[PDB]
Amino acid sequence: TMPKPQWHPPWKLYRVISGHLGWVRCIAVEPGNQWFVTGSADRTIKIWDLASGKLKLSLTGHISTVRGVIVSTRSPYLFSCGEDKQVKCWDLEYNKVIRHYHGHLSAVYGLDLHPTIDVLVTCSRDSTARIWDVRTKASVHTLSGHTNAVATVRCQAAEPQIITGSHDTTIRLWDLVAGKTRVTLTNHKKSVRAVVLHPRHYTFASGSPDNIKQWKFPDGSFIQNLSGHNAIINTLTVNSDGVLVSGADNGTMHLWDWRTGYNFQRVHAAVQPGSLDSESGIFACAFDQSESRLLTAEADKTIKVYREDDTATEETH
Amino acid sequence: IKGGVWRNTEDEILKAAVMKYGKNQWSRIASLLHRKSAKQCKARWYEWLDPSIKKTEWSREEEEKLLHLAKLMPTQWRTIAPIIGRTAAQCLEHYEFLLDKAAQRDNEEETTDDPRKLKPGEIDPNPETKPARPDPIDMDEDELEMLSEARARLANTQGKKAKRKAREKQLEEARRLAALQKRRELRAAGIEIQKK
Amino acid sequence: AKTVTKQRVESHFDLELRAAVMHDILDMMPEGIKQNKARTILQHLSEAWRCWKANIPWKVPGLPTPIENMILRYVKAKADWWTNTAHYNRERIRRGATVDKTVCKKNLGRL
Amino acid sequence: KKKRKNPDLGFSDYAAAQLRQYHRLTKQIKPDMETYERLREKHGEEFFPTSNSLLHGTHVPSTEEIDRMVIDLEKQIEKRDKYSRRRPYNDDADIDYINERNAKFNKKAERFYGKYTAEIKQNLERGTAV
Amino acid sequence: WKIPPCISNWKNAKGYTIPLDKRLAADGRGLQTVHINENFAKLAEALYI
Amino acid sequence: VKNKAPAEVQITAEQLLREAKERELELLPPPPQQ
Ligand SMILES: [Mg+2]
Repeated sequence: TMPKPQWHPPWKLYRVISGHLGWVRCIAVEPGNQWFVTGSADRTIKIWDLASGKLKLSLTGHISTVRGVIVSTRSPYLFSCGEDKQVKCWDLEYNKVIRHYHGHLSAVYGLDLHPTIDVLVTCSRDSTARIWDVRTKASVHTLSGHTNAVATVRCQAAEPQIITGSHDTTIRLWDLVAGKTRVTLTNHKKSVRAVVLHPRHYTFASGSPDNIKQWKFPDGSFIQNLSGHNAIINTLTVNSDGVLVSGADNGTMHLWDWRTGYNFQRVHAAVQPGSLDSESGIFACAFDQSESRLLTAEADKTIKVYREDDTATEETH
Repeated sequence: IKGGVWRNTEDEILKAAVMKYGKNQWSRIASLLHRKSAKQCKARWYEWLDPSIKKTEWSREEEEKLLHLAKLMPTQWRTIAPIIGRTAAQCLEHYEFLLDKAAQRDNEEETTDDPRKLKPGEIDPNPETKPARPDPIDMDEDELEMLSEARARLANTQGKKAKRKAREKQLEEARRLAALQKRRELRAAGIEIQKK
Repeated sequence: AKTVTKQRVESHFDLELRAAVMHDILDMMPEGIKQNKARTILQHLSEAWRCWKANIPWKVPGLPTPIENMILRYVKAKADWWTNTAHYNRERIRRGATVDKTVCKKNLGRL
Repeated sequence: KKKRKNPDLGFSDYAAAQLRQYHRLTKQIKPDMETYERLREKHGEEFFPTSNSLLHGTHVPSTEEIDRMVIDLEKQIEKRDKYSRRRPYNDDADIDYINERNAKFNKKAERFYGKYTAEIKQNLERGTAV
Repeated sequence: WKIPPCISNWKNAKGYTIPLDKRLAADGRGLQTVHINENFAKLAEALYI
Repeated sequence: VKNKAPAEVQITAEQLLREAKERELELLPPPPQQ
């Protein structure tokens, strides 16, 4: 035992929200904890009340599965992307689409907003990531260099400003200004389907079905290797208390210590009554802005909501 | 002007056509057998040619379950038949045979009560439930032409575009050898005509 | 970059379904697999969809249970898309909304 | 007198067959001590190099070495080309194919589904019964 | 992890000829097992009485 | 004069398959020795 891990209280499901008619493929929380978006394969975007778990709005307009949804923090906007090939801005003042971002040759798998510049970045199946200006709806750069479908992308304000993993088992750390790759990290053996950024410690994590890896930001140094959750993992999310969540395609979800890399809880949730045993699966997970609720978008067309158990230490390895 | 009695030749072409086209394309099979429609081919398959149709002798527990189900579901042979594992026509025929072997023993001796109630001068309503006529020695133009079309359609796999491209490849090879001979003669005698 | 408008919709859906299945079987096979055999699993998925539409019970005698479970998952997803499209177009045909003639024939055939 | 048995198991990997093939080639080779001691006495201190000594861009092999390498590699190509031996083609079996690829696809079907579809073939050969 | 081939009841794209046991190898429609209830008996006997 | 009589051969499906294999309506001839 080289490290001693911080004790984290275990999590438990307390709310199963239902009402989508397709796999819930994305989730995102508003900056004020008043509501949260989901996007699903029933071609809609649903505003849910975060306190009561009640459907606040349903927004139609996609032609195919909704893959990524994000709410802007600087502007009152709602960006969404789909297998439609369509990337959209929803003006939440009007609940209508005002701008559509055109140029993806195939399906769009994820999107992220730059926190300070008003620049949208998108992943696509055509092996590219695109860089869009919000105001002028134009492609600034086309990040090319992956060879397979691009699965996940993130953004910083500090250095390398765009980090994306893809299905070619590589991860490229980029230059937003030039539009060229700075670091190609090839350590994974299977496809990287989730990258995630730590809020404080200036490191990041990346997940693939072999194992999950933690990495320094300036040039990508190896730091650690978090293993044991060996399924096809779809999302990773980080809590500022150092809780890491890994949700997989087989419904299994592990809870992890960020610092020491310790597995303190395994959660294998159950499917909805009508659903099937082969249909347990997690496509997205997100913490709220209070970082005390865990919202998981499941493959049984549900939203499951978790919170911490208030009972003291029955734990520590 | 379709149907009639099934011969062995039509049934073997039907077997080979199920081997080629499957059990979900009956109008492609019935194009291979004239004077037989797609419903007739489908019925003949499921009633005399499926190798799950038990053409063996009825056992004891089979006819016990037969009498139990026929007393249990009156005149419902399409429902009784998948339970006892026989064709509904065979199931009905053997049930009528078992009722004959009790009514004849209970009342009569051999005859006397109405000699014939069979079917003269008519076309049988279900000829797919009946075994196949053998093939006559002198097969006519219809049967031999049907066998020839059967072999010629069991051989083919290619469509229009593949067949025109194969002929186009042969024509390209022929015109290449012809231009080769012309150019070889022009270089052999020696005439330096250039081309475009 | 052509848009999926109205006559590309089913072809784009069935284009993306194949791609999602391809990514899942590239992630699902273990480390020492020959990395062939994708086309056969795609044919098993198409046959499983045909057997769902025909209401034929679909079982392959020898098949690995991750491939069989994944095919059942994606066949249930295409079933949901098919059925919700049928409900939507039936409500449109009932109210008298602007519908194509081909969507009337397709909707009758689904119902 | 010596005796050694080396059969093959299943395939399972592209590296295990490489390792078997390497052990075969590396047991077949014979070193020449004259050339070895000659190059050792010529090279001296650097004949036991590290990862990073100097000699990477220096060696020029004479004609006999490259001829031995080419002959060995031709033998290795021949041994690789003898990998898939053709099974003898009998025409007494009732053929169930109309093409050249149909026969091999029916062979693959008999490989995979041949263990499960063992009753129905008996039903066919006994006259579509049972 | 071996994947057997797909012998389809609909598509035969290269026009092959497949043996019947391989062709009708749909196990699920053979294990459907048409099984009856026991309350048919009470109904039929009560109607005859 | 045509005679109806039960035969002895009784042609089957595998005979049709064997006689259909030898039609060779798709095998293109090899190119000539040039
Ligand atoms: Mg045609």
